[PDB]
Amino acid sequence: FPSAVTIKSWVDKMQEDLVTLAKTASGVHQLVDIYEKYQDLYTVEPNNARQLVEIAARDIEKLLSNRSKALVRLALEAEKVQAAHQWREDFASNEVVYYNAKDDLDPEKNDSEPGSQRIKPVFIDDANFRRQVSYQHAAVHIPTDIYEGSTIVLNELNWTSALDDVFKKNREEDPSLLWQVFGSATGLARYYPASPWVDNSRTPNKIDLYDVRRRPWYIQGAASPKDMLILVDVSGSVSGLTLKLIRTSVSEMLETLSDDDFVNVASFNSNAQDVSCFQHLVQANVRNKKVLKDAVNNITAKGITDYKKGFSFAFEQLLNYNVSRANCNKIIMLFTDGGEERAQEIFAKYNKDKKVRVFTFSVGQHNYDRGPIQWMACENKGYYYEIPSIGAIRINTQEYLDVLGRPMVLAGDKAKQVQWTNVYLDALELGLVITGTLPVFNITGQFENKTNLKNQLILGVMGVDVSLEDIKRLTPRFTLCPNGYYFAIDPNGYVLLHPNLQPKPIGVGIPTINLRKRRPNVQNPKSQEPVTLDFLDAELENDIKVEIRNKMIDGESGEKTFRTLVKSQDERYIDKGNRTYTWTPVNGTDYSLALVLPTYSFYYIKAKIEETITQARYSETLKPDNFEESGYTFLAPRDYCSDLKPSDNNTEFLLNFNEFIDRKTPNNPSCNTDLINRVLLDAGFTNELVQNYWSKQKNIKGVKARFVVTDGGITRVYPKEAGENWQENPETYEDSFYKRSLDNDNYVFTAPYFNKSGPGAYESGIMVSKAVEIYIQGKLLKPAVVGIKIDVNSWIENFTKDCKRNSDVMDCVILDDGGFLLMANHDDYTNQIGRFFGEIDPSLMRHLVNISVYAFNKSYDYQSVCEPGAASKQSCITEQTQYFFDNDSKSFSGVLDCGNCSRIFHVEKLMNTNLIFIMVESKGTCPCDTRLLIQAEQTSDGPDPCDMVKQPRYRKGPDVCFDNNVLEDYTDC
Amino acid sequence: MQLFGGRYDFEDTEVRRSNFDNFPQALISVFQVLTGEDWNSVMYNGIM
Repeated sequence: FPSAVTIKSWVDKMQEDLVTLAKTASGVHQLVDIYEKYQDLYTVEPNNARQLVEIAARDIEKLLSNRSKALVRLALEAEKVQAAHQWREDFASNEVVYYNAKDDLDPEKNDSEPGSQRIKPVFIDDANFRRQVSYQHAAVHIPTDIYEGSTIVLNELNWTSALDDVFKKNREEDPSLLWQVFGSATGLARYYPASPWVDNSRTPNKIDLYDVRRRPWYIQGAASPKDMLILVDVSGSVSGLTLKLIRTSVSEMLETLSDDDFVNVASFNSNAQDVSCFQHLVQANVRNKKVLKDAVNNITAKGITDYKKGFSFAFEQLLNYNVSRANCNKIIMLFTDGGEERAQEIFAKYNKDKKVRVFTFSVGQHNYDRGPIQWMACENKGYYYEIPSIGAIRINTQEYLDVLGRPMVLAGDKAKQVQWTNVYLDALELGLVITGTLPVFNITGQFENKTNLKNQLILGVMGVDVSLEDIKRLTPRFTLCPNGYYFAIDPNGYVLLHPNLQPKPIGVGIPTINLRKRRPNVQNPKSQEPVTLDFLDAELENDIKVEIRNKMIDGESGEKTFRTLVKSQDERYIDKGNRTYTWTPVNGTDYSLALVLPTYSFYYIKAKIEETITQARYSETLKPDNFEESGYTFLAPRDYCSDLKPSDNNTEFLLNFNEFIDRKTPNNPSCNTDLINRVLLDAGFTNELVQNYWSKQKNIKGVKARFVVTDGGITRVYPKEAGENWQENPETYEDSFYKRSLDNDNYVFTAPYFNKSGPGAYESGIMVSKAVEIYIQGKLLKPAVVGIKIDVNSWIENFTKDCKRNSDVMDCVILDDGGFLLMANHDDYTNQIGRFFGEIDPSLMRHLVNISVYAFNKSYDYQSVCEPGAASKQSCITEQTQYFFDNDSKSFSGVLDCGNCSRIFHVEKLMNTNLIFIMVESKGTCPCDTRLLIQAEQTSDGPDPCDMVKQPRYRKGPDVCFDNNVLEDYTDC
Repeated sequence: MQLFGGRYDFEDTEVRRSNFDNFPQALISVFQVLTGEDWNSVMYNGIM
C-alpha cells in the first residue's frame, strides 16, 4: 500500500492540473477584468434590506386593502337589496333570466326550464384567467343535486341579479381583479366574470360535487373557530348499516374543519375512550385529520350503551387547558342512533351554565326511540340532525355552521371584518389563491324590529380572490442574487409565499390504491384540501430559524444574520452559507413578510447605457444568424415588456426579443427599462469575453465546452455545437450550479445524472464552475459564473498516468461533496459516473460516514408524486437525504473491517475545489457487502403525529370570536 | 326472535324488511313463510 506522502504528491499534481485547466480555459480573471475595466457604464446600488421589506409590506397591505374595499361594497349592496325582496311564488309568467354555468354551449338545445330563462353568452378569451370569460353578466353555479326551479332557488336568482352592477363597478375600478363570488346559503354561487364551469355534470362522464357551503372560504367567513369533540357511539345496537353510515359521516364532518379549529374523536360503549393515539384536542390539520379518519375507519360495534360515561368523557376533554385550543366554540357532536336515556344529571353538573353546545345526529334507519336525543340537542343550545342514507350525509354534516353563526349575526357590525384564508388551489383552474371573505346578514323588517326569526342566519358569504402570482409581483426578485428571496407567513406558521411552494396538494403518508375494487366509470372525487405547507417544512430547520419563526409569528420587526445549511436547487447537495433574515409585519393584516439576503448581495449593478450606439452594438450580439462568432446564446424568459410573452421555447423567445427591441424604438414606454438595460450591458460584457479571449484558443486539450451564465439572464455556450447538449434552465435564477457556485469560494464540480435519458455522461462532460467576484470600490459583487465541461476521456488519461486500469488489488476513485462518482479506475465504475458512491460500494461509504468525513441531513418533501403501493400518480411524502463535508480535515488514513476481512484505505481532499480522492484495497478480495446506502427520494410517511401533538410548534390564534350571545333564540332544534 | 333476532346487522344498504327484530315483524315473517311466498329470501338472510 502506497504511503501518505506519495499519495499526497499524487493529489497535489492532480489538483494542480484540474484547477489550472479550469482557470485558464474558462477565463475567470478575464471576465473579472472586463467587468472592472468599464466600471463607468454601470453603477453600484445598494439593497437596503429594511427599506425593501417595508416597501413590499406596504404594497401587499395596499393590495389587500383594495380587495377589502371591494368586499364591503358587495356586502352593503347585497344586504340593501335583499332587504327589499318580495318573495313571490309564481315565476312561470315573470321569468328569471340568468346564465347557468355548466350548461352546454350548444346553441341548438333551448332548455329554458319552466320558470327560468337562459343566456347565451359571448365568451371572449382572456388572460388573467386562462380561460374564456365574459364581462357582461355573472355566472351561476347550482349543485348537481339541487333543482334549479325550486321556489327557494328562483327567489335567490331574482334578488341576486342586483349584484352584477356592483360586480362590474368593482371590476372597472381595478381591472386586475380576479373572481368575485357570492356564495349563498342555499347552495348557489354567483360569480363574475362569467365563465363556463369546468365540469358539466353529465355531458361528459365526470360528474362534479362542488357545494359552496363546504368551500373553506365559506366555512371560514361563516362562523368562528371551534373546539369540537366528536363522540361516536359504538354500542352493539349500532352495528350493521348505521355503523358504516357513522364512519362516513364522521369523515365528512372532519372535512369541514380548518387549521384554526381543534378536534378529537372519542367513543363510548359502557366505557368511553379515545378512538386513536391522541388523548386530547389536536389542531385539525391535514396530518392529524388523516390520523383521525384512519382511526375512525377501524371502529367496531359491541357492548351496552351508557351515555353518562360518554358525556363525562366529553365534558372532561373540553376542560383540559393544559393543551392548546381555539378557546371559542365548545361543542359536542353525538353520532348515535337512538336510546332511552337522556342523562340530565350530567348536563346539570357539567354545563349548567350552557357554555357547550350539543349537536346530536341520529344515523341510520332503525326503530329506537329518538326523544332523548332531540332533548339533548334542544336542552343544550344545540341542534338535531337525521342521517338516513349516504345522500343525506353531505348536507347534514355541514349544516351546524348555521347554529354556530347566530352570535356572529347578533354581534352586528363588529362581526364584519375581512378574513383571508389559507392557500388553496382554485376550482376554476387558476393556481394558488387566497380568498377574502365577509359574511352577509339578513336584515328584513330590521328598521322596526318586526321579524328577528330568519334574521338570525346569514344570507351567504362574499368572496374575492387574490392569486399568488399577483402577490409575487409586489416582491420583485430580480435585483437580488439567485439566493435571496421574499417569503411571508401566517400567524399559524404556514407559508403564503416561498420559493418552495408548488401548486400541488400537500401529501400525507404513503398512498395505497386497490385496483381490484375500482369500477372503471364511477368518478371518484379528487381533492379539496388547502396547500398548508409549514415554514419549518419548506426550509432546512435549525434552532435559529425556529426562533425567527416564533419571533415573527407575533408581529415583531427585526433582523438576524447567521450561518446555515442551504439545500441546493436539485436536492442532491447541501451548502453552508451566511444569510441575513430581515422581517417585518404586514400592518393591515396578520401576515408577516421576510427577506433573505446572503451577504455579498448587499449591492447590485444598475445599468447606465442609454446611448443608441452602445445599446445597438450590444443588441446586435444576440441574433442567431451569427452564433458562430458568439456561441449559442440563451435569454431568460423574464417579463421585459408586457407585449412579448415567455414562450418556453427559447429560440422563439430570443427571436421575439430581438424583433421587439428593434421593432419598438428604444423609448420602450411599456417596457421595464432596468431589466432590458441590464440584459444589454450584460450581453455586451459576455460577448467581449467570448470574442477577445475564448475564440483565440478554439480547441483546448481536454475541454468540451465553455459557458458563461450571468445576471440579466444571458447564457453563452461557446461552440454552437455544444449548445445542443446544454440542458440547464435558461432562466439563470433557477440554475442549480449557479446558486451553488455563488455560495462556495472554489471550483464547484457538478456530477452528471445516472441512467438518465439523454446524452449526459460522456458526450457532454463533467461541469466545473467558478463564480466571478469583482471589487468596484471595496465592494464585493458576484455578477456571473464562468464554467467548463471537462471531457471524461482526457481526464482518465491524466488520472491513470500503484493503481492502474482495472487493477484487482485496489480502487482509486474521485467523488464530490455529496458522494457522486466522478473519476474511477475500473472501466466498470467509470461506466456509472454520477451515481451515488454508497450505491456501488456501500461498506466504504458507511465507514466514511462513521469516521465523519461525510455528514448528512435528512428532510421531508411534502409535495411529491407517488407510485401507489399495493394495499396514475398520487401525492405522497418523500424522504430526502443529502451528504456534505463537515470535518474540514484533509486526510483520513484508516482500515475498515467487516469481520475476518480487512481493507486499508486513504482519502485525501483536493484543495481549492470540492473534490475528494479515495484509494482503498479492492472489493472483490473481501466478499462482504452489507446493503446499498441509497441517496434518493424514498417514499415515506413520517413523522409520527402522535408525538408532535405532545410538543407542538408555537402558534397564535385569532383573538376576535363570537360565541354565546344572550338574545339567541334556540327554539330551533 | 331468538335465532335471528338482531342478527341482520349486514353492513350493506340492501333493505331486508322481512326480519325478526320485534314481535309483530316476526309474526309477519313467519306468516309469509307459511304462505310460502319468497321463503327462500328469508332463508338466505338467515344463513348469511
